[PDB]
Amino acid sequence: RDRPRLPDNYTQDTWRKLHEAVRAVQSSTSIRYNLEELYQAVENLCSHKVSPMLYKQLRQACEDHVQAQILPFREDSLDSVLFLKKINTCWQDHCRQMIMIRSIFLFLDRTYVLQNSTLPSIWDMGLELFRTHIISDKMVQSKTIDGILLLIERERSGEAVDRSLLRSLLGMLSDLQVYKDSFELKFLEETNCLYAAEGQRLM
Amino acid sequence: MSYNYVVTAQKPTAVNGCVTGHFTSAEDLNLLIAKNTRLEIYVVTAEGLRPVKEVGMYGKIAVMELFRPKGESKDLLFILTAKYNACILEYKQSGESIDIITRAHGNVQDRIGRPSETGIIGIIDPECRMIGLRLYDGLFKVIPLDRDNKELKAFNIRLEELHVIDVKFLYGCQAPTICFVYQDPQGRHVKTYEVSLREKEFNKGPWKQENVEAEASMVIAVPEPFGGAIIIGQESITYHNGDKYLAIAPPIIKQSTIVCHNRVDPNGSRYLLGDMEGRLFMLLLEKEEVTLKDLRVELLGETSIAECLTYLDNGVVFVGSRLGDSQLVKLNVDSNEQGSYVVAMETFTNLGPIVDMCVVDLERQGQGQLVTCSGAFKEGSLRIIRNGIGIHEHASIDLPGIKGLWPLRSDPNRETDDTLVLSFVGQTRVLMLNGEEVEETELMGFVDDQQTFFCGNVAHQQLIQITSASVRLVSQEPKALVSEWKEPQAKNISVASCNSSQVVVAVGRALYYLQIHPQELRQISHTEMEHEVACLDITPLGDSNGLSPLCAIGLWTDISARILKLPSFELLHKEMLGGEIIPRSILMTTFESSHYLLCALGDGALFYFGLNIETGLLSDRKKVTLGTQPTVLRTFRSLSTTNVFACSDRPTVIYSSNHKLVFSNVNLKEVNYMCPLNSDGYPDSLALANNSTLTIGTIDEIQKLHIRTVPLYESPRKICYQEVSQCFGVLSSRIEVQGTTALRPSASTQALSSSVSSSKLFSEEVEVHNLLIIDQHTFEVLHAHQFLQNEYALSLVSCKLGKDPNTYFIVGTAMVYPEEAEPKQGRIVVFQYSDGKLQTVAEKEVKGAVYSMVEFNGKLLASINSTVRLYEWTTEKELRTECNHYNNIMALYLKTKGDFILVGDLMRSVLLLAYKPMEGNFEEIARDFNPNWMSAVEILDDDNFLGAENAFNLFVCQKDSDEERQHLQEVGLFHLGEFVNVFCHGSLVMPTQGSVLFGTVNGMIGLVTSLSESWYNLLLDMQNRLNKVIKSVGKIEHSFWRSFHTERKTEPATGFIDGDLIESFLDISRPKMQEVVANATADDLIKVVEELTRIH
Repeated sequence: RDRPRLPDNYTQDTWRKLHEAVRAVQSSTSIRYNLEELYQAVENLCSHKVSPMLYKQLRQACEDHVQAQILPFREDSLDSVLFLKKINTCWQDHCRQMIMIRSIFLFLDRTYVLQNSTLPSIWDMGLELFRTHIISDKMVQSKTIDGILLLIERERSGEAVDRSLLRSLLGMLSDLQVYKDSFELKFLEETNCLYAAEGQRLM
Repeated sequence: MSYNYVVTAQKPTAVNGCVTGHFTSAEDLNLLIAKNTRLEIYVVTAEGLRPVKEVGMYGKIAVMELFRPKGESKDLLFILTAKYNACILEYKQSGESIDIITRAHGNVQDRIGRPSETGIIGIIDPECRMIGLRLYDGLFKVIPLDRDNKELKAFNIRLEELHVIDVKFLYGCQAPTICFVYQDPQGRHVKTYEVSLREKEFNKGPWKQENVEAEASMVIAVPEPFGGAIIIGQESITYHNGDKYLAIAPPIIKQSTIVCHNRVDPNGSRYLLGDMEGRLFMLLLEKEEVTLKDLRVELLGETSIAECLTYLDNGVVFVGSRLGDSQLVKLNVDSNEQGSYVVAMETFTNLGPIVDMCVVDLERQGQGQLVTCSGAFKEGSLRIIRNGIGIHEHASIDLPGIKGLWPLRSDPNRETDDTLVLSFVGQTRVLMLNGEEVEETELMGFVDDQQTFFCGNVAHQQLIQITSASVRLVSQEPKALVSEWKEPQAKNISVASCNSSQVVVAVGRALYYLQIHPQELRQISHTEMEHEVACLDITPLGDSNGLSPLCAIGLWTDISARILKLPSFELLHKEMLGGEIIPRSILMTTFESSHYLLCALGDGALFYFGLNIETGLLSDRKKVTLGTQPTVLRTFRSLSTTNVFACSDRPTVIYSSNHKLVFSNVNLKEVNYMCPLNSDGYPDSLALANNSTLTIGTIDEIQKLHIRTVPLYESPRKICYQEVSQCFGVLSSRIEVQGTTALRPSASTQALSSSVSSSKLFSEEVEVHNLLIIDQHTFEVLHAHQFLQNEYALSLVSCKLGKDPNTYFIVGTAMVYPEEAEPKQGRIVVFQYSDGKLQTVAEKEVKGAVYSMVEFNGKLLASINSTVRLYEWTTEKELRTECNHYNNIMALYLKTKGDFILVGDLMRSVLLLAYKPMEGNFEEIARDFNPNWMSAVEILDDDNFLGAENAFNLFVCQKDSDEERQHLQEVGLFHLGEFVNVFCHGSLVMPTQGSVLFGTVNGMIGLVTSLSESWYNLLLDMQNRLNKVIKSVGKIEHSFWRSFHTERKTEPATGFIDGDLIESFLDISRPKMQEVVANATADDLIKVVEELTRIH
């Protein structure tokens, strides 16, 4: 009764589909699956002992996409009007593609990542990649802090700049620990000196 | 008088003692396991352990040792109870019937005596000439066996040494010779005495007293070839046979103390040694031709923290743990490439020391669900307990990676589905399932080359199979396909759906409607949606014509379980859900009333709706979280109605009881897919697949508690549920050695985020304390806030204070320095968990340990060392004192009900305090002046106060009815035999009033509830009858066992009914019942006791 099947094609078409789906959702390259076929593919052609090297596969692919994001952000411009918009837009792009790969790799979560706490999440791996390669460890960090000190300080003298830009930037800061490790300090110290000048002036 | 009913919801799980031997037969190898009051007998099979008998002792089994008197065929069992009931038990199996006959029994409690520090020791002479019991300081009780007693008449020999650590009978001695380590001011020494049963006194031992290591705590009697003894201390292992003195100091045993041992061989060439860290050592005796040459210690590996360990055979070692799960490990000859030879075969659930617990209505049902801080240092964990359904695993076949299950009636005549279909990756494999037999035989018309999203029986006497490529409508009787439809672009179907009459299958972002006609497949409707299909359901329900009217859809990027009118594919409703996760299953069914829709997201959230047949508009949106894995929903029709099943990490049956939706648990590990099956050999059965095999079974009404385990790898101390935040706050404690280093990655060190206390207030191995915020769905550590250096978090409450709306985690701590015996410093820290972070909202330096905090009418009621003071939450968000109370030795436990505060003291035992708001100060209303050392306290009623003394007793105090009105009256007394750590109102279920759960050190979960006077009288009467009928194992009297017991008091039980004994009224045959029910009829009492069992 019931002679066994062959799993051979199942395993080897898989990796290529992984990295093209990565290649699809990153850069917003279009998909011929409507993503549900891909989700089912994740669900079927991932099993016991498949998932960890699969994680390696996907995280190196997305990792090199993240490090491809680097190069327009290692720069010498000093807009905080525009450079921080570029950062924010890259932030949004990153956000939508990491949420959407989770819309594909939620099987991975509800099998090994949500169902075993051994790894950074897709959230967490994505944030660490984005931070490490775009936000942290760069001139951008100092430049974005300086620029947002400009924006708020300009917005501390009258004018409104962009409530959305300040909100989104502060979101990036706090989630990447960049508003709770050491960059609260530039905010507070500029506040100290500026508001001291304000108070003893109009006093 | 109080009327209370105590019962065991979960029997004790902590293994306090285990022995091996030939108890059930001369050829059987038994593992006898003592869990506090339960004796569990197994047979050591070649694989695992086969339970044979589990008996309930009327006593805490303090000693448990197997011995074989001369001429006896098989081992007799000696048990000594904590109340000093001694008995010798023999196992007599008469065919099906199993008995434990008492070959002898007695009570060896001396009227007076200082119970020895190290605790009740019971040894048996290796030749079974006597049972030596060290119960009290300075005395050594001897129970002769050669004088064959039935009453166990025992005599004391005065032992000139008053602090005896451990004692053993030596081997190969013509006289019973004991060897014991005792502590005198000059150090620790090992001494031997010969026991004369004729002279009833000691004699000079074979080898004189010897001055041994300072921390010698273990004596190992070594069998005859070597003789002598092996004394284990902290830094050395030394061997004494009288002239030989081997001594080693293996550096590997210096890190932790060795607490249990077991002789692997019969000749004592190998011993296991378990330490308090969970390491397992092998102590080897190298013989020389026989004397003993040298000692070796080698580290085998790690296990659970062993209280007792026994070597069974073939490398199988039972590690019986009180602190963690007991284990059945294997000892490999070769190392595991990690240096360890220990390999866990099996794990036995142990709700370890339950130090705190809470009842949360998690999953938003009407069912309570315990979450307990179980276990200890390395074995700490959260256990989630709930009442769950179970079935039988009749038909199993191990096919990896099932992805499909459907019932097919291959015999066209019968309406039973005698054929089962399964899709795995890209093909379909069928099962004849003929009778109870299961083998794969092929039915024509279905393809072995394509995946199958669906197949099943359809109308016109036809079968249907929907594949990854195209649909196939087979005519059952005549032959294979005469109707096929396929996508015009030949795109693989990405999402499907089907019923007995019509078909609805999605092709990417567009959808196709087909309907069945006999030997034909007709397409009618089509639509082009915004985004890809996620899931469908078209099931006809209350159909009454032949075709469903409605459909539901989930879409990608616009996450919404929307509704469609079937003939037109048009939008009836579009309801968003949120999140980035595509819904993976959607279903509509009827639960007794109307069409509901059940849509779930990939993380176990699940929304139930009231669906109309005309508008089909979605309203009554409400959510329930079930599991973490993506889900799937398939119905089975029971006798009564449709009973929907959810398949994930936590399989859950879904159903409605009394028009109320219930979310029951199933007690199986995992289920990928399900399908009903009602074969000739299988009626109304289920067909449940996992990653490995296809499990098959039915549904059982009886409920077995389901225990989840969340390993914390560090000692949890407290736990409270913050509902508004969807989390548990857990006080954890981990041991660091060196500045400091964690000995292992604990749950605190592995949190998503973390923080450390930076406080301006206060300026070997240590305990670090953290506040763990744990997700109440995934039970992942969302956050871990470490507390100050040398700061012990003791108490923890979740509440909102004053008038502000934020719900706070409030931790009361103490500063612990070795230079002092009672902390002088501590603080109350207020945390708020929001946005995944734990901000410190307030602090308050108090001058003592904050042992307990209860939120008390908008105010914080803390108990600093001996003072109970009330704090108020000011508009500035800081704590400001309102009143104090000082008449306490140590306010250890606080409870609240209205304006009244019950204070459990370290040794003054209870105090009823009232906050008179009109004045703004406390008033001592009543007090219990008996010296009971509390372990926990609770408030049952306005005037009934449950208490637990550290002598394993329950008492209920009652405000009486002048200055004698300030005397609480102890109207309830009961010896539980368990150490209660926690009480809590709640029940694990959907005659009795109230319900108080309690968790104990042994792992018992019990239930106290109030009875009425009439039922209490009736149940007390039946209790006496059952005592007159039921016979206990060691012929112990139930009244004696439940009698309140303390070293300076002993009274009979009263106001408490042993619900265990009453519920035992069902497990006796009808003639015995009639013996019980001599003076209403029996069936009345069977109804009564059933209704009583309904509470847990």
